[PDB]
Amino acid sequence: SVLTQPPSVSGAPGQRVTISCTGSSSNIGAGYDVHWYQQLPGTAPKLLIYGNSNRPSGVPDRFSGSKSGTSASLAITGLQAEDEADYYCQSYDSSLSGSVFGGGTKLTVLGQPKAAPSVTLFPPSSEELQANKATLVCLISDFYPGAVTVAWKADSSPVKAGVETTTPSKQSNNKYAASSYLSLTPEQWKSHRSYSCQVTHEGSTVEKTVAPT
Amino acid sequence: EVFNATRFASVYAWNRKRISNCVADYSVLYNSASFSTFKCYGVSPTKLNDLCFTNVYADSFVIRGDEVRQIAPGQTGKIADYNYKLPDDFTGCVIAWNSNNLDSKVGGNYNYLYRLFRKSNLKPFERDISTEIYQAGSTPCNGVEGFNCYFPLQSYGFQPTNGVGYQPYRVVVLSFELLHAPATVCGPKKSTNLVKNKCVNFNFNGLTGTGVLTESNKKFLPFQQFGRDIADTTDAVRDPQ
Amino acid sequence: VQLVESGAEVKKPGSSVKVSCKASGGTFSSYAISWVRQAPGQGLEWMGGIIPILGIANYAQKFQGRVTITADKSTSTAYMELSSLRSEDTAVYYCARENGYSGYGAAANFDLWGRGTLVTVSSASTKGPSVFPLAPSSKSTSGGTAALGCLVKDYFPEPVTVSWNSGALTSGVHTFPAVLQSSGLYSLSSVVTVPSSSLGTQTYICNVNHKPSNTKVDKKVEPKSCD
Amino acid sequence: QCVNLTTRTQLPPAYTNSFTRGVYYPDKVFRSSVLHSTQDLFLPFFSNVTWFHAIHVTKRFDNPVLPFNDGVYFASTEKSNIIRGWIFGTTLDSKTQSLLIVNNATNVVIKVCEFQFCNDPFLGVYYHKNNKSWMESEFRVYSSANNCTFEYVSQPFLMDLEGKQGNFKNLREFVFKNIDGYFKIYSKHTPINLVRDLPQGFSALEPLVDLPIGINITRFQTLLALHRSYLTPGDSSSGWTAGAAAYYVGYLQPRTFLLKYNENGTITDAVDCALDPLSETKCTLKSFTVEKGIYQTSNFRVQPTESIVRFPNITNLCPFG
Ligand SMILES: *[C@@H]1O[C@H](CO)[C@@H](O)[C@H](O)[C@H]1NC(C)=O
Ligand SMILES: *[C@@H]1O[C@H](CO)[C@@H](O)[C@H](O)[C@H]1NC(C)=O
Ligand SMILES: *[C@@H]1O[C@H](CO)[C@@H](O)[C@H](O)[C@H]1NC(C)=O
Repeated sequence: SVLTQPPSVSGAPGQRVTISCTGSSSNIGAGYDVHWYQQLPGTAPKLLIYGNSNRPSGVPDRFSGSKSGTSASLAITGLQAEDEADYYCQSYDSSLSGSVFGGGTKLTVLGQPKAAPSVTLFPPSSEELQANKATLVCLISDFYPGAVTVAWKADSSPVKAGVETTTPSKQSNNKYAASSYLSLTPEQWKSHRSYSCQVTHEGSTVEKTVAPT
Repeated sequence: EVFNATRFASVYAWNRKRISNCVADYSVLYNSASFSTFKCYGVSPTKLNDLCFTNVYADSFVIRGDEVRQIAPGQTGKIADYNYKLPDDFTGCVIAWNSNNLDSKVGGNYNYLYRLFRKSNLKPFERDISTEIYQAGSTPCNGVEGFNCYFPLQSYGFQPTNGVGYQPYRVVVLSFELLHAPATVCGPKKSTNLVKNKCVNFNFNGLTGTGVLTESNKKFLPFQQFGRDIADTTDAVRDPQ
Repeated sequence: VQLVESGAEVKKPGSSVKVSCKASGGTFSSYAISWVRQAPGQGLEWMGGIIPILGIANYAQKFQGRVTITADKSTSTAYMELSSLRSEDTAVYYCARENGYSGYGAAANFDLWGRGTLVTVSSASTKGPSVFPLAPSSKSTSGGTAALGCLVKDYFPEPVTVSWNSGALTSGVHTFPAVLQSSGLYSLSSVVTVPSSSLGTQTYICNVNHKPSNTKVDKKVEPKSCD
Repeated sequence: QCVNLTTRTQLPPAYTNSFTRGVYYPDKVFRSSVLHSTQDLFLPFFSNVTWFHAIHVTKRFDNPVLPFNDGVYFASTEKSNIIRGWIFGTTLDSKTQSLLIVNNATNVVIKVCEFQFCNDPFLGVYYHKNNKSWMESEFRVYSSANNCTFEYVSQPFLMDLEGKQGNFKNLREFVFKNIDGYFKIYSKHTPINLVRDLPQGFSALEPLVDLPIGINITRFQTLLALHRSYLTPGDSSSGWTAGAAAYYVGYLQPRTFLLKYNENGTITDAVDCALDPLSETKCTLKSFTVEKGIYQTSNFRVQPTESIVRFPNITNLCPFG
């Protein structure tokens, strides 16, 4: 709302990375103290530094907070393996009559090399046809990273209805896997000749088709 | 919105507003005929628009009717020493008025708070939001409503059916800052009556000339303000009105 | 200390939600307790803060009079009531603690937080789930490894787990996450990899546990005969 | 963020001649039917000016860091709005108060702050497949910024993002001056039908807004924008396109100029006093027409190039060795 933040920032593991929070002259520039928090995706956020002058118990001394007039700054030294979270700037605003947070910056490395994907197409079974629905599944597994564009075709036109893509999760052998469904009806399932799932991964296009008859 | 809002704040955490890169007129705050008390120390109430400063710090909170005399430099009590201290060099300007029909309701409106107990004195222009239990005795109590431990923050008794000296009074203070900086928020001569065809004296931001103001027939380009002639005399000034 | 909150909870679009905030030990009846929310897509908002000693409410101007937070001194717990839910209430709330101090700033900080309460609301409420068997064909199996499993369709709500032979199968299992649908529903998948020599001797049975619906469907998997 | 380029074959800049260019309003007052002279930073006529190309058909892309002097003259025969904005600074390492006056497709942003200027900041226009319109997506001008004070938003201006290879139809002139810390911008659009060798026409330049920044500027650099169509692979290493543009960079010299004012009050002619003896006669006499006769313009003083000081003939060495 009244507090804006950059969407993303780049840094190197070993240099100094600085961030800024800019607002108005009534919440941060009026004289109120700022509070920085860390939002880790998978646990509750904790307190890092309050007032930009004291150090709580349990936090390292690598975080440095300062207030340069109407803007606050946070500087860190060294990127460890725990900085894959979001940083927010929180200040007490008088116009909103309460505390308001910022936008949030993402600072996580990609670390996602390329690999070769492998798809499998499974037609619906016989018990699923009497349920007045047709779920055409499209499983992709053993690929890296998890950024696959899923498209469907029926040998005469691309399918732009009922298309869904799931987010891939990490496997036990450092791979990704996902599945794509197609909500259809059994009335038109036997009328068409075939169905297919087309995906791409860095130009690699693998095609697999089935036949209902 | 600082004056007219849906609700206000308390005295242990009050609203702090800064006026920067703005221009205002203090003439509409004097002829309102709606304020109860009006005190303005350090500068006369009618000659403060000509002299202007660097910054304007305005704080807004609520207070009872019997404590409006405590907002002044040079006295002791319960509110003016534990919530907001007034220094000796206080050139502020306090404005108070009654709006008992908005910040109170039937059954007991206790939404605003105040601090009653404190360990020692505090520096002026400092906010205190400490919710720690003030220990009176010599033994620690570890946050319990037992003996020798009392909570400093207590509730109000605002009721709209009260008298005059105990109603919620909306009090605001307008303080000025004097540092090594040019004038920002300022009061400039407003706008008098436009007169023409008489032997008048004007000051249009670049000169003080005495003469008449006749209606010309030539239109100037929309980027100039003055105008010279063949004999090198500024005899054409565009009116900024 | 530590603050314990409830787990996941789902409700109806226009009904009331009832969550709680538990405190382990003390230091709860002396400091203010607020509620901070967080939604994926936008920043973090702040509804209001409640003092437990005097029992005085303090909300914000951005939130209207639709949420009420109460406190209790006998068991040191706090409750949250919110009715007339909307489509943007899919977020998580946190039970935070405030510790004031002195200084020129004097801003409210959140030193102690809670666990988290996932409160999501949408259409397509809880109904009976339908699971379907999947069998490999003669064309889908070219070597000595076959792929088969069970698909769960029209299930609600999260979370639902899938076990293979009551947990007797560990190597080769893979659980796929859910996905939002156009109707507001989810669908997952679970496939395994077994040698082709065990398809005629040992059977594979999927068992689904849906603790919010109390439905346990035990179905059979058989290979197709025509291909 | 910014990326680096790849070494390729470029084209050297040429030197052309100006023809009655670099005339603006020297004050903010009105003048009519008067021949008055002033001492301001103007451009001498028939002077040697630099010429830089921006056409693709090859791969001409030169944006050097030129030193900013007291008053510059930036004239561009813009057709499809390729040049977006300009930057200013001294060292460009987030140490001084750099300037950023850019003209985007939404609004003009004049932000004097401490942005991290890279080696070559440039705008990027990507062509969408489903949408048949040129949209800007690669916003690579700076990395980040920590804290600054000045921030101003100008009036909105609509720009065309589609670049062609045809002839130019408009001409835009920009004058940036810095006196007593105040920044001046003189801009006026003038339609013309020419590619090179600017005509001998006359056109004044009116200012829009004065910026009291109160800092010193010694270097300046212009920004160029490229297009990403389906003919190029889309990488900023060796394959790109820039359309067709031509901008002139001139340095204003402190020379007095005689201006002409009609009944309307606009500038009609300009007469120098340090370029031609014929023009020196007209401004010294304060008349645009000269009859027969002899006049005196200035004096001729020969400056000494040597300075000798010889007090003794030979220093007689007393016995000390
Ligand atoms: C001053 O305000 C009047 C009316 O609001 C307007 O007509 C006039 O153009 C303004 N003068 C300026 C903007 O210089
Ligand atoms: C300049 O103004 C005069 C009258 O003020 C007018 O007659 C003349 O046409 C104008 N010249 C232009 C608009 O070029
Ligand atoms: C300086 O010395 C030269 C040679 O030693 C001599 O010829 C000359 O007369 C001297 N000048 C004097 C003594 O003023």
